[PDB]
Amino acid sequence: GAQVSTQKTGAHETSIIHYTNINYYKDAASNSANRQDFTQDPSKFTEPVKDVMIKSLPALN
Amino acid sequence: GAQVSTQKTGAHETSIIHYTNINYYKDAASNSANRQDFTQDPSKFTEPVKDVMIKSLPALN
Amino acid sequence: GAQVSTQKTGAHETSIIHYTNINYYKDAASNSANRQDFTQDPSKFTEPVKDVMIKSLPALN
Amino acid sequence: SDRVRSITLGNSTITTQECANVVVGYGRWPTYLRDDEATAEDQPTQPDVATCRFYTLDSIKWEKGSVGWWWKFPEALSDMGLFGQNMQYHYLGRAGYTIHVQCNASKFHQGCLLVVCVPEAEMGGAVVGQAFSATAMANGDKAYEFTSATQSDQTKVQTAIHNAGMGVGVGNLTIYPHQWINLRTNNSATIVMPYINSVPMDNMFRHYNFTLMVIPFVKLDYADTASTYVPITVTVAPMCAEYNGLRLAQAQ
Amino acid sequence: GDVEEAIERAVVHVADTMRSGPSNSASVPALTAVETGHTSQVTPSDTMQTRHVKNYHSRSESTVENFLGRSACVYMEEYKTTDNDVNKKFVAWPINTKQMVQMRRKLEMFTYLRFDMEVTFVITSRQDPGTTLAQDMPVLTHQIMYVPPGGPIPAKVDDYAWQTSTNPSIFWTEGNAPARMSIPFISIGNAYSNFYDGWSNFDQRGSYGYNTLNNLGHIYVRHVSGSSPHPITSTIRVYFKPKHTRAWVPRPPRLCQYKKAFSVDFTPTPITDTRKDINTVTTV
Amino acid sequence: GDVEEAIERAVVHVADTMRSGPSNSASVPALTAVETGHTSQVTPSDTMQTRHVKNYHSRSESTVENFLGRSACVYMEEYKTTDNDVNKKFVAWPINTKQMVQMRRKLEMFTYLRFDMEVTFVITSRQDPGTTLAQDMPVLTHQIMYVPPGGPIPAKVDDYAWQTSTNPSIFWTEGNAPARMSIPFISIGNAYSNFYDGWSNFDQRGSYGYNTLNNLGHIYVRHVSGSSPHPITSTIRVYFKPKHTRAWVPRPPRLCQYKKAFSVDFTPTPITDTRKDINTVTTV
Amino acid sequence: GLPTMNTPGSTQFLTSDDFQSPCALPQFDVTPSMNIPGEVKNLMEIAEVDSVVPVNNVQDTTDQMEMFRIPVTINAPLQQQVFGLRLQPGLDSVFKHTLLGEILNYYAHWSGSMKLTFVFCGSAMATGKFLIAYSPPGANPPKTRKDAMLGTHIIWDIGLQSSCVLCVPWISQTHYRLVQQDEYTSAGYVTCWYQTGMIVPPGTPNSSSIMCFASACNDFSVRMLRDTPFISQDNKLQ
Amino acid sequence: GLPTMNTPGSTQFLTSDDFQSPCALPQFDVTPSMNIPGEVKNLMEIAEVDSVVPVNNVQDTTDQMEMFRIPVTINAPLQQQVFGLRLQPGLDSVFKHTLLGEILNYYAHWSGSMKLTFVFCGSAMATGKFLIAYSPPGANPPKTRKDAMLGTHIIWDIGLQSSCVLCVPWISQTHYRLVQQDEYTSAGYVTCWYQTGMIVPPGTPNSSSIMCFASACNDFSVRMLRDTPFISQDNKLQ
Amino acid sequence: GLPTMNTPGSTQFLTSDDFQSPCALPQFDVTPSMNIPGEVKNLMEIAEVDSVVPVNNVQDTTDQMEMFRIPVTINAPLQQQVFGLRLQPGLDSVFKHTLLGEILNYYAHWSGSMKLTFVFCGSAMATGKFLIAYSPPGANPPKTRKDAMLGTHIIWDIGLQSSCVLCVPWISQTHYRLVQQDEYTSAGYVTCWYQTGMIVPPGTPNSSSIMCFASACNDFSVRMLRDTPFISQDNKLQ
Ligand SMILES: Cc1cc(CCCCCCCOc2ccc(C3=NCCO3)cc2)on1
Ligand SMILES: Cc1cc(CCCCCCCOc2ccc(C3=NCCO3)cc2)on1
Ligand SMILES: Cc1cc(CCCCCCCOc2ccc(C3=NCCO3)cc2)on1
Ligand SMILES: Cc1cc(CCCCCCCOc2ccc(C3=NCCO3)cc2)on1
Ligand SMILES: *C(=O)CCCCCCCCCCCCC
Ligand SMILES: *C(=O)CCCCCCCCCCCCC
Ligand SMILES: *C(=O)CCCCCCCCCCCCC
Repeated sequence: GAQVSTQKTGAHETSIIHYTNINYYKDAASNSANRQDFTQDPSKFTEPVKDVMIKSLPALN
Repeated sequence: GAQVSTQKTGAHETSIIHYTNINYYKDAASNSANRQDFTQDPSKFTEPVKDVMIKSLPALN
Repeated sequence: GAQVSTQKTGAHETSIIHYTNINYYKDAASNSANRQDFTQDPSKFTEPVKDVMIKSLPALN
Repeated sequence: SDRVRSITLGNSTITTQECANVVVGYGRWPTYLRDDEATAEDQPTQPDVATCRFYTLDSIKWEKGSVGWWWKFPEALSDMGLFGQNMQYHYLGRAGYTIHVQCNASKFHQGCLLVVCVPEAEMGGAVVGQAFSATAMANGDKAYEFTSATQSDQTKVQTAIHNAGMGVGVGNLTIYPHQWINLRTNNSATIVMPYINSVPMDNMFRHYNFTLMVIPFVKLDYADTASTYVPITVTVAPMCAEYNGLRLAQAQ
Repeated sequence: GDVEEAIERAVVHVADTMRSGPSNSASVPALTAVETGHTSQVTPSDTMQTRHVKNYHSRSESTVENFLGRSACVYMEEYKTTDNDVNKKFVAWPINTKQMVQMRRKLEMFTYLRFDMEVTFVITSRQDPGTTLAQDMPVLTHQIMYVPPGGPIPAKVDDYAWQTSTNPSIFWTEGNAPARMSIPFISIGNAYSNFYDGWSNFDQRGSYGYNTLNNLGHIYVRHVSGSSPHPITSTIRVYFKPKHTRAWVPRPPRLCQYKKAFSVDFTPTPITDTRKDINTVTTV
Repeated sequence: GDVEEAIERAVVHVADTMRSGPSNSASVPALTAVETGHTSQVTPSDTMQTRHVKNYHSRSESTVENFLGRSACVYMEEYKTTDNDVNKKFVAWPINTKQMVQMRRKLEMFTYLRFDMEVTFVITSRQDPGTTLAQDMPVLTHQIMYVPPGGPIPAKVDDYAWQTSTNPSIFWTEGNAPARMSIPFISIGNAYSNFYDGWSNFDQRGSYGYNTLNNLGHIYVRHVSGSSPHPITSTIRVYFKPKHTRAWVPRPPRLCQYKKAFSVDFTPTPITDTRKDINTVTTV
Repeated sequence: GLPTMNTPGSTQFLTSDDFQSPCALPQFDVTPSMNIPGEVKNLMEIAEVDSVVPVNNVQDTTDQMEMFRIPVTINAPLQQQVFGLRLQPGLDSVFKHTLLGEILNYYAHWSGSMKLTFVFCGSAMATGKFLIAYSPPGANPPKTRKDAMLGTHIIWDIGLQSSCVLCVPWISQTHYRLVQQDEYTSAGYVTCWYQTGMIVPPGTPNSSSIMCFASACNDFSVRMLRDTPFISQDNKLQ
Repeated sequence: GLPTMNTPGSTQFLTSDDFQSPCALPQFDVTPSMNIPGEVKNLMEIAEVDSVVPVNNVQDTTDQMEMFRIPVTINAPLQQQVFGLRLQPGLDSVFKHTLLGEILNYYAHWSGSMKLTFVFCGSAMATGKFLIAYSPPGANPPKTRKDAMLGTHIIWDIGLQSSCVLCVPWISQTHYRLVQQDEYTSAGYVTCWYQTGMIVPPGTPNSSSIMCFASACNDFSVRMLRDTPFISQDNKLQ
Repeated sequence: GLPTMNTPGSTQFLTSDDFQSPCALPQFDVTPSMNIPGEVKNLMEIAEVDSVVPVNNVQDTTDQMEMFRIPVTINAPLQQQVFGLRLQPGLDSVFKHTLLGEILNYYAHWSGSMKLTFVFCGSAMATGKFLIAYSPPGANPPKTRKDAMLGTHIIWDIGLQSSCVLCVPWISQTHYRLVQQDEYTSAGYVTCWYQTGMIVPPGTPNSSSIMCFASACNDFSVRMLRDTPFISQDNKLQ
């Protein structure tokens, strides 16, 4: 059961850009890297404040 | 006729985790190991008593 | 056009035991051996007699 | 109670008023050889009641300083009636057994025996490298004894009890079918052994399928009672005995 | 047809811990009769208050297939490229699994075993030290031949038996991936026996022990046409990896060190090591 | 189209043993007339009481394809990298299967044979011993050329014939997997003959025997441009493995040792070995 | 040929690899399987079986069998300690050579609960109550019954039922502990004390033995296969 | 290129391998097949054919053909033994060079029943009854007809039907025996005795010969291909 | 075998390759995952967090903490400059060791806007207005407030809201600039001036400190992974 997914864009304008993969080993540790997960959240760090703060309104009182 | 089955879980949370196998030889002796059979029974050894014994009730008389 | 057939039984009880083959050459001489043909007839040698002879009945007269 | 037990094979019956349970092989009850597991083609004899019955071996004395005993099977039964006769006339044999070890004392005595059946109990010589003869391990129903001290006599097997003659830890013999006779609660032990081997049938003289070992883990002790020794008696019954390859009887 | 669904999407775990509260009853789980030959099925919830624990641990790495399924060195020997002694130039090994202690102890934890066997060979060569070492020897090729019981045995590196018209042989050249092949379950019995409490003769005489059932044949190895001006010594190491395994009637692990390759023989060894008293629990 | 179902899910076994009880009849299976040239089809159930036995044994390893299908050494010779004698530098072999005793005996168990042939070559090189051995020779490459009957034969390592514009050749470099290729059934007849009770001339004169039908050509092998300062000796070993085999009219196996490559010639050898008397059944 | 490119790992021999390979005996007809009793599928089945623990593995041991006998006597001082042992099933001498310890020694990690079964082997006429406890790790082991009773324990009463099971729960900060246990991976202590005393009527022996069995529970497992420190050699055998 | 990784076994030459390889004579037009009589498909077809057994392979043999003649005579002592042989079809000199023995010698394991056919070659006027028996292994071979008659046997009567077949059944503890037979793999003995005696009328020869043929039954098979000990060489031929 | 042909690159070990490889611990049962707080998925999440900029990293620094304090005083000459810094977030000493600069130093290219937050740390009684500006590159940096006010700027008034954010936009001829910035890849200057002056009532300190924080905006990204110049060694540690 081959998995087919999109490649990272190259020098040329984008369909021919997809690659195929098949796992050959019984352990997931053997698999290649997860180079393509781009989920991202900076708010645990940039805004850990209990009460949410909208930019337009003043910060204090 | 390729066989497709699940891999042993890795560092990351689980679908992309299945591997594929195809046998190339005429003798089953040539095949890879049965790393994934988890059938198990400890009672031939832990309780070989003719009359079954429920935990709650006393052992003798 | 891949051919899929059964393997010779191994140490373990039998479905996962089939192998697949594909021929890569233009001449049949290039093919692997016919390790699995078990047709067999010992009677050209064990009983080449014109008149058939049933075991129960006597051989002469 | 469940302590009460009655067993009947052939023309013999065994009864016990204070028992534990009945241990059965590896959960496997003795059974005749099936057609899809056989190689030897001749029609077998299955003497039934004549062979599958209880035979009582010579008794022994459990004394304060006893260390342990062993009996090898089927050798131990080679002289027992028609069971022994059938062993002699046949090249191949097969059987399971009901082993009943008897030992009664009193509410004032203390002691505890391990009763185990060790399949393929291959033993080491008293002096490494020196071969010993069959007589060093079995001879009819004669009980053989282990020793505390390590054995020096090269004509013998290494009898030091803590290694059970096999080079392993005696306290780990519990992975084999067993029962304990703790004088405080039991008075006997019953183990049903099925036929265990790597081949469907085997010669009964040449191969000792299993060895019965009775080992005092807690020494026999008592106070000012007039009774001194406590007898231990072994009674065993072959089960589903069948034989193949009849011919002249083996001299011994 | 094309793809097949042998997926094991439902794998076994270790038992969960059930929440358990106070109790006051006639039902008493913690008291038993060890005399029955029964091991108690008690769990913490039977004798104390437990919380619920969803246990995801799995016994995958402790299956017999997994425990036995790693290649282990079962033998090693040297053979020279050139020597005056005919026997120093080839190896003749009576196949067995009793000479290398680690593999032996593992197999011996079971009485009977049934499996296919993967065999891998590791062959390395070194130039023997000497006064004059300058030479330019081409790459070496080795032949490993299996001689089933009864077949003609080679008496020297250059004898006819090495023709292998029927015995299986492997020709391997240095610098390459180690040679390997599979052998099926070849016993004449239904399972291999690690122990045999018996004799070879009906008389109850002859050989005693497992050695009487060992007749798997030999492995013979030589250099192909490798005679060099100055001697080179090759060392062959043979690895066994059982696969498609089944095991019966488990035994206590070997406690005493091994003394002989073909016998159970041992020297009495104490149960375990000692401590000063029955209450000592510290280290210093 | 994609996948194909050539599955042999129904394979042949050896005959089962039927249960058989007592009998008292005029029908008598055990008495026959060997004179008819007939071998009796009797089984144990015909002469004794048998139990039923479900027999799973199979004759898979004894098919002719399997018996003949293992590579066997059929020839070996040496050729030097540098020598004063032109002929010591290349091999010229008239293809045949009669020089190596093991393969010969197997093929000769049948009168006629028809099969394709897998040929594998094992070539190894060694530096010749001498007073001065220091050199640094690059890897060697060999050429193996097949010359069908009548083609130009090379007279020296450097002659024009080695151009192989039409004859098939293999160029192989040391350190690599042994060279191999398949040849189809090439006889001018419908089957290869292991024996030929006849002559070459209509006169009943000329050559006698199988050698008169052997005209498969030659194999020629040389080093490509391998002249080294100090001589190196290469040894080539050629292996034959018949495949897709058919065999006709089986013969008794060769009893007497072989004396000649191209003739049946032998020295009378006794039927078998002897024992003291017709009742001796012990060993000592 | 199909264009290919070898990646790292090519040609190596990894001992724990799992590939296919050619069979040297093509078409060999295997001997039929037979249903032999006692098949094992997982080594944990063995570790789940009781084996006798050499609790009394003291220095002055004259007779080896004494190691399996825990001494218990009449007129013992009140609250006296019967024994004390440290929970390192794969490392401590009390457990390392039992069935459970031997299996553990082929692995590097372990997790799960254990069953310590105690069986009284005195006469039917003797009586007694014992407090058996388990103390999770801390800087100091219990030195007194008062200290011990604050941890997980069971009070054993002798009667028709000769055996009692102390089930030591898996209480750990990590999911697994090391077989080659260290301080970080410390498991604690198991101690036994007289709850009342062993009382006896006239005409019975003055002291008796208690035996200890050990096995794994159904939540027990091992990880990381490794060679055992318990077997070695200086030469090939023969 | 497609990423690949070579595994152990790569580049090796295993004699019993089974791979494809390029054809050196592309498009060669094979000579048409022809239906020649006597095709063989399995070596067991050969082993199933009778061959004459050299039963009388005794020490003092002057004439080679005598080995095939089992002597039988008038006025033989009652219950006299005619011959005795040990069942090792691939090892014993009586069988090793027969068709069956020769086939067995290219294998290491064997299993199945055998047919021993005996043919009386005296005149039509002679009479006699013989007891032919098979004794499964045991510590001692039969020394007397009384001993022999307890095993598997047939009582042969001479009449119009000149031949008699003793079918020795497969009675073994293992599924297969070794061709290079040993004690563990022992098969037993086959012996022949006078049941009555060879009686003769006036004017007929005083002694006669019996011949023995051997072949395999339909439950017979061999395993483990191996080279035969029966052929060798010190030099290339020529 | 299937015909194949190795292409260039075969057998090489490329550090940034991405292939599969055999697992040495087949069937190892991984410890269950646990939901630990603070998971990071992209290094940009870190660069988006403010860190204190050592703006006052002047030569005569006695006390290290002084580097974080920008001096501001009463009666400053009109239009006086408070500070000036050059925009090379990965190269200039003012930024190179901040969170943002450290992340940048593992890359060779960068692009995006930046937030420079200024926080007044004087007493609640002090007042003041400052002009903070950004000057895109050109041949000469601003030397006067008049010069500075022609570029991108904000006029900060001190009140309840203590902090003010100057957001320096991405104004560049190229999509990305180099971390190891050069003239071609020049980014400009950020300068601060007194708009009015810091006025104070009686009884308050005469000078105060201003702090500067820096972080990346949501249009910021880095490219070309590289090793950092900030860590090295002459020997293996230990
Ligand atoms: C390795 C090893 C372990 C042993 C015990 C042998 C167990 C083998 C099981 C069966 C293997 O196949 C056989 C081959 C020949 C013989 C044989 N028995 C008598 C002599 O040869 C029996 C079984 O000793 N060495
Ligand atoms: C006895 C016994 C059984 C065991 C396991 C041992 C059996 C191992 C299988 C035997 C493997 O022998 C070989 C067969 C052939 C070759 C070989 N074939 C190609 C060249 O080498 C090598 C080993 O444990 N005790
Ligand atoms: C090997 C071997 C075995 C023999 C007998 C030869 C059997 C070959 C069968 C047919 C092969 O193809 C032929 C090629 C040439 C000739 C030929 N006959 C007269 C001389 O050349 C005949 C058949 O001798 N050497
Ligand atoms: C005569 C006879 C027939 C046989 C079998 C012998 C026939 C074997 C087939 C002939 C094979 O000859 C070769 C053909 C070509 C090459 C070769 N082609 C590429 C380079 O080498 C080598 C062997 O038995 N008796
Ligand atoms: C997934 O396997 C479904 C489709 C099958 C594609 C054929 C696989 C191509 C050859 C690679 C086999 C991998 C064996 C390690
Ligand atoms: C199984 O074969 C059904 C689907 C076919 C998949 C194509 C196989 C990919 C190439 C490997 C062929 C194996 C030949 C040894
Ligand atoms: C048969 O070819 C039908 C299905 C096609 C399977 C894909 C083949 C896998 C790659 C091997 C190609 C062989 C080229 C020599």
